[PDB]
Amino acid sequence: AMDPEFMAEKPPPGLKAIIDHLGQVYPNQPNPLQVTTLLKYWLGGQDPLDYISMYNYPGDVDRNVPPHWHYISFGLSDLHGDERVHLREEGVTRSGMGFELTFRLAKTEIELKQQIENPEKPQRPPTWPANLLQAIGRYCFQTGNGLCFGDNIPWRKSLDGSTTSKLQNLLVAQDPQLGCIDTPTGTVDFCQIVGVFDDELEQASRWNGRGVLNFLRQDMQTGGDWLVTNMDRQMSVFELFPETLLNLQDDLEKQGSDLAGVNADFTFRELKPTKEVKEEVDFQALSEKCANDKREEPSFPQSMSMSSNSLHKSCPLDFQAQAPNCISLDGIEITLAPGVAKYLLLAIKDRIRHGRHFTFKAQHLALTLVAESVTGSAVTVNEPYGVLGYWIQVLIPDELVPRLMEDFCSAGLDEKCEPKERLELEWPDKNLKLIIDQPE
Repeated sequence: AMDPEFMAEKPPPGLKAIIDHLGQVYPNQPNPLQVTTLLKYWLGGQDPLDYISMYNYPGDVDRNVPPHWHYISFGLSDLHGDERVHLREEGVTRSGMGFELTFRLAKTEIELKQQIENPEKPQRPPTWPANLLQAIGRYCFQTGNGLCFGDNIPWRKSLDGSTTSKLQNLLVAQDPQLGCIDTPTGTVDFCQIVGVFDDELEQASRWNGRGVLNFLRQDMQTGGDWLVTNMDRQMSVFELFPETLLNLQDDLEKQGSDLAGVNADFTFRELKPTKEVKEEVDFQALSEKCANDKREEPSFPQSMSMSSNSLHKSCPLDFQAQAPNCISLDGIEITLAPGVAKYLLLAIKDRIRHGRHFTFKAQHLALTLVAESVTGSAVTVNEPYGVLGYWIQVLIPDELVPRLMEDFCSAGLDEKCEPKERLELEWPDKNLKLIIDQPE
């Protein structure tokens, strides 16, 4: 059940519109169980969701839909429009963060006996998902990370806080009943939250969310058509149907990856034969300058996830220096911690090959790999290596992709690999060296 210390139980333009659209979707249920916060967010509270509606879905096995409870949140979208939670720039079309969380929780067989069999007195939904929904609402607000259809939410805890449930992580889908609605405060996506296994999460991150969700839609055992979460699920979709692993390969080779980047311990240095390496291209110097001197903007790597195509109006940095030029490097030696070596293959085979970019972000500086057809970069074929303030950019030409993939295999860089040895890789014709090892 919900935490009683925080939650219990003309109207605002955002509230009225959502509740009216919900009226359309649920005509038999005009007064559903609704929960609210004791201390609202605009009054100092930690909890961003003002209300959580809880609907009773009886079931419909003809379509692939089990009996379940449907949860809808009010708070992430702009409900009031008077600048009490969400800012209005007057140029934005989204209402607040532009969406509201929905959750579909399968009824347990214990609850199912009551529905038809044991008694026909009113069946009140379980309230525990209120805790779950607030928690990810806090996540959204504190990171600035809005949710898109196919997004993942790394989450390393059973959604109910139990010791029995194997579902630890979250995927984001389109709600099959609620779509996107126009409100007087802007637009509202309906982002359905879906509980998943660890391997199901990794695959969505390395490939794409929609593809994993499509596997989960295929059978009742995995959520059915409307992606219903069952907290008793024993096996992942790849364990139950090993067929889907094969289909994943087919479409990974064709579609590539949606993963824009990783937090990664790395270092770079200029491979220069002629003059003096200045302070503006030195890792240690630049990192010291960067260190010296709720959330409106998304954070890494969601900030880089909008355009896999372009680097325009996007930056992998929290704070960026004023840098008038891209300072061109004659050569570059990249040192990469072995823990993230499993992302180079991903970078080249799944991003650069498809005309996309991939960013390795360290403590202060960021390294981005770039394909020839990526726009908005400070880097060119003739000058492929550059440092733009605290942002390093490295061009990888199409001709170099097959060479990089080939050499990665010989070194044994797999999706699962973690080199216990020091690895030196070089391409002298391109003035590019890669070292798999711990920095300094």
